[PDB]
Amino acid sequence: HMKIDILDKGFVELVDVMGNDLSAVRAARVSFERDRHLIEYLMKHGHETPFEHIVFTFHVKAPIFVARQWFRHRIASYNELSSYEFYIPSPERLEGYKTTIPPERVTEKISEIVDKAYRTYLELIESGVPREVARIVLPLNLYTRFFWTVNARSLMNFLNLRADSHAQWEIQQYALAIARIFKEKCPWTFEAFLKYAYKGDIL
Amino acid sequence: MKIDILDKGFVELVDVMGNDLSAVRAARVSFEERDRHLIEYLMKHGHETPFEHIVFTFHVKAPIFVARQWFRHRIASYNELSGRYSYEFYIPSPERLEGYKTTIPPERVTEKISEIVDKAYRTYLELIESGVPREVARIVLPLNLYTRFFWTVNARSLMNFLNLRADSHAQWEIQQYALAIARIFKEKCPWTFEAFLKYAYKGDILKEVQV
Amino acid sequence: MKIDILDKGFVELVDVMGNDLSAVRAARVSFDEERDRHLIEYLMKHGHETPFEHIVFTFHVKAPIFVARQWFRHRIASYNELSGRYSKLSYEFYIPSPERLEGYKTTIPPERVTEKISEIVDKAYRTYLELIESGVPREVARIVLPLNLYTRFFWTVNARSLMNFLNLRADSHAQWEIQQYALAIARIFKEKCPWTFEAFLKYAYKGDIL
Amino acid sequence: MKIDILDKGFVELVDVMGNDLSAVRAARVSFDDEERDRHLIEYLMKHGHETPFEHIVFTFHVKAPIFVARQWFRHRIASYNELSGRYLSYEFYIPSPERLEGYKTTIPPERVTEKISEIVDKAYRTYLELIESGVPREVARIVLPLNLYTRFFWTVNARSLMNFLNLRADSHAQWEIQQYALAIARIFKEKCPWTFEAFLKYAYKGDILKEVQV
Ligand SMILES: Cc1cc2nc3c(=O)[nH]c(=O)nc-3n(C[C@H](O)[C@H](O)[C@H](O)COP(=O)(O)OP(=O)(O)OC[C@H]3O[C@@H](n4cnc5c(N)ncnc54)[C@H](O)[C@@H]3O)c2cc1C
Ligand SMILES: Cc1cc2nc3c(=O)[nH]c(=O)nc-3n(C[C@H](O)[C@H](O)[C@H](O)COP(=O)(O)OP(=O)(O)OC[C@H]3O[C@@H](n4cnc5c(N)ncnc54)[C@H](O)[C@@H]3O)c2cc1C
Ligand SMILES: Cc1cc2nc3c(=O)[nH]c(=O)nc-3n(C[C@H](O)[C@H](O)[C@H](O)COP(=O)(O)OP(=O)(O)OC[C@H]3O[C@@H](n4cnc5c(N)ncnc54)[C@H](O)[C@@H]3O)c2cc1C
Ligand SMILES: Cc1cc2nc3c(=O)[nH]c(=O)nc-3n(C[C@H](O)[C@H](O)[C@H](O)COP(=O)(O)OP(=O)(O)OC[C@H]3O[C@@H](n4cnc5c(N)ncnc54)[C@H](O)[C@@H]3O)c2cc1C
Repeated sequence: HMKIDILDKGFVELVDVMGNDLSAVRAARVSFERDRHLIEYLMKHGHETPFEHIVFTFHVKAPIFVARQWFRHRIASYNELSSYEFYIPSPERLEGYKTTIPPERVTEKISEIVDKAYRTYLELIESGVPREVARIVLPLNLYTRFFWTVNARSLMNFLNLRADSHAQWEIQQYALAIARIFKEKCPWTFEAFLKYAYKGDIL
Repeated sequence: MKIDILDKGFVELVDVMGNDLSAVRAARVSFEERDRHLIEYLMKHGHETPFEHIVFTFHVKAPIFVARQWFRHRIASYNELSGRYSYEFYIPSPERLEGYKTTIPPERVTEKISEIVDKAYRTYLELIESGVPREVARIVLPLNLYTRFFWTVNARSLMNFLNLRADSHAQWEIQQYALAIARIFKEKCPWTFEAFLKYAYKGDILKEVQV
Repeated sequence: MKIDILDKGFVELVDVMGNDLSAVRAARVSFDEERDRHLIEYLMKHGHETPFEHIVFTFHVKAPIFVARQWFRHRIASYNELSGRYSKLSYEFYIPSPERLEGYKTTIPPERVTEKISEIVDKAYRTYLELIESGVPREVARIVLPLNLYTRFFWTVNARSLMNFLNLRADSHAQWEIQQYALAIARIFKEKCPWTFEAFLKYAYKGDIL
Repeated sequence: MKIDILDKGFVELVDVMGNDLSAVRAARVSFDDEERDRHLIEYLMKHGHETPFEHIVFTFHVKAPIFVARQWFRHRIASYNELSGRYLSYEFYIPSPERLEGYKTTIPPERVTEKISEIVDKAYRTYLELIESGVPREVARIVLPLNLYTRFFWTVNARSLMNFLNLRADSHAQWEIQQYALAIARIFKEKCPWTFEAFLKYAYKGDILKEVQV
């Protein structure tokens, strides 16, 4: 039932979990500590199929540009909603970058066009324009929500790619919440993953 | 839940994530008779994705010729006993040969299958007793040798499996496994199952064979 | 073989592996024209579609992001979208034509709806350049751009998955924009695999517009 | 392009879509410089950006013993079409003495060969008998040994193919499938030389392909 807030209005919420570290042990042996030893053994040599028997269901609220990257992970199940909020980058988001415009003003200019686009959308809607058409004016930082069911193996591949300094900061934050939850429900698998398979650097 | 299939096989439910409501939750993307109304609506309109949020893990013991057919379903996860490092055989019953006129009595056919299986197995043990590695010695064992595997699959894929295996076109032996699979599916997801039969099931036996 | 879609989009055939006979060869597992078409119709009629997985296409698509998001929901395929790390990035947007709004009674004339969409696109785009020039990283600045921004991708999919794509997108219930791309996809598919395409429409196509 | 494997098997190239440049065009998303293209292939492989290689596809026709096919069919990201056993041509894999020539046995390597050959013969005969008798082939075939040869068409993209080689072109895999993987590698090397060399240099996890040639 975990829920972690991300960005200004987003979140990653655990909906359900099937199995735990032992589910992988049971699959590896096809049965029902030497177990903690098996998990590391499987992880080191790359015998990842057993980890497919651990599944998670997440409910995610994220901006569309983050969701688009996320949806690139094909080995998972998705259900997106089909209620108007936008991700406004905080000023600290620009730290490290020397901008002509003070960080606060960048955050302002972003709020402004967002507000203008949204008002235009509302206007078109109020005039009878089909929502599917009017919505194309909305910006990429609009929040959407979706359910994500993914097994532990696919999830680790997701973390290898998004829990990395080379990934956009925003997606990293989401990947951090995903890892946090994965760690809570599968300590052994996660630790093992971190010790032998994790390719990123932020975890 | 363990259901015996054939002479020594079985389908045993290991774990399950969610139920009919999981698909309802997924469909609405949030947290009585209207939920069941939703399941039906999704099924009759081809909105299958919500059902991917229901997942099962089965433990199956079946003859290799049946497993081979089963493993053809790629949208699932499998873990089977290693033929290399990890001995019962399926002997059809005389009744299995009912309907086909044979030159010899059904029990004769049954006896003969039992005969070769016995010879193959005896030869196998002989090879092993001789120092022959199992990965090599096992190649003489027949296709009716029983094997075991864990199968994790979501409800949408499980329904595709039923469309194909719980049908008269599939070999009788796997139909039997498909019936047990359907039996378990129905008990864990009654609304989805009824909706499935009513609007999307393409097979024939599940609409004739109770549960 | 290229087809223009919307105002600045397109679907272009990049490569294709096999033809109708590739599904025949796979079905028979090996290696008379009417005997071959009969097998193809036979496979399609009984839902034996795996043989059609041995026909593959690679398309180059230029579409608005909102169309792309729906398209990318088809997981049994391969995609590579433009990033800017290997190729230059261009900025164009889908501006609906007044006709797109027919059948709908609007308080604002169609031409005025088109005008308003162009307006936001212009302002969103300029705010974007404003941010870039100010030293704001593109990854951050681009978040103000609208969903009608055109993007490009390569799409490799086999004929079976392709037919699933047409069943869902070449249909009146799918958004009009994606329908236009689906029609174009169907067309190239027909040109390269007429027997398979014919059979698809006769026994398996679930949609309506084709 | 056909290569014999084991005593009666083979791997045959049926078709192929694209080449090394298919990955380059996909990574650049452009459908319009050997030095630079080769550099990009290596860059992609070195940094794990593997999706571009999914736009290179192969179709093979394979003949292998069922015990080998069962291992092969475990690779799910691919397309398979196998001969229907439920609905001619029965051959079996008989290990040569050199196969066991490395393990201490209590009988001559040649005896194992004869032993295996015997049962295969006995099982095959019983099967033919049952068939003649009127027993459906889907039922009579269950007495056939796992070394029976089957055939299938295999369509797989370059990315998935490399995962297959990682796992099967390795000393940890059974010797028999190792032989097939070597043949697969040979064909792969011939059609996509750059991707293959890049594969071996930055991503290949097995042993044999860096030891054996082509
Ligand atoms: C009566 C009967 C006779 C049969 N005869 C033969 C035979 O002669 N030869 C033979 O080889 N097999 C035969 N089969 C096996 C048949 O090919 C299987 O149904 C198939 O291998 C597994 O089914 P699937 O594709 O529906 O399932 P899955 O592999 O689980 O896939 C589920 C869904 O995902 C899809 N999908 C998955 N991967 C891909 C992909 N790579 N490309 C496109 N779509 C994909 C499709 O939409 C599919 O319906 C037979 C089966 C039956 C029941
Ligand atoms: C009018 C309309 C409304 C829509 N509304 C919504 C909405 O509210 N929410 C939403 O999320 N989407 C919505 N969609 C998108 C729709 O769900 C897409 O068609 C779908 O996400 C992509 O199709 P697919 O699963 O058939 O294809 P693919 O992902 O390419 O899969 C092909 C086949 O393989 C299968 N398959 C693949 N992966 C799996 C898996 N992991 N488990 C089980 N089976 C699998 C199935 O048999 C499938 O048909 C809508 C589309 C339309 C036209
Ligand atoms: C810094 C960075 C830059 C990026 N740049 C680009 C870019 O320029 N263009 C772009 O398009 N994307 C880009 N991406 C997104 C990247 O391509 C995604 O990681 C990918 O689309 C989804 O990952 P996946 O294939 O590993 O995962 P999934 O799709 O979930 O697949 C999991 C595993 O299954 C596999 N697999 C699944 N389907 C197939 C298939 N059909 N064929 C073969 N193997 C398969 C592989 O073994 C894979 O690792 C970038 C990402 C990052 C972090
Ligand atoms: C030496 C050796 C020993 C073996 N021992 C055993 C054993 O004891 N027991 C046994 O059962 N098998 C065993 N196998 C078979 C092994 O499980 C296979 O490698 C596997 O079934 C097929 O590999 P794959 O997952 O890498 O490939 P594919 O199925 O082709 O998948 C390709 C890539 O896509 C992925 N992927 C595809 N589908 C999913 C999914 N549903 N969820 C998550 N990720 C997915 C991963 O990123 C994957 O690497 C062994 C193999 C070898 C070589």
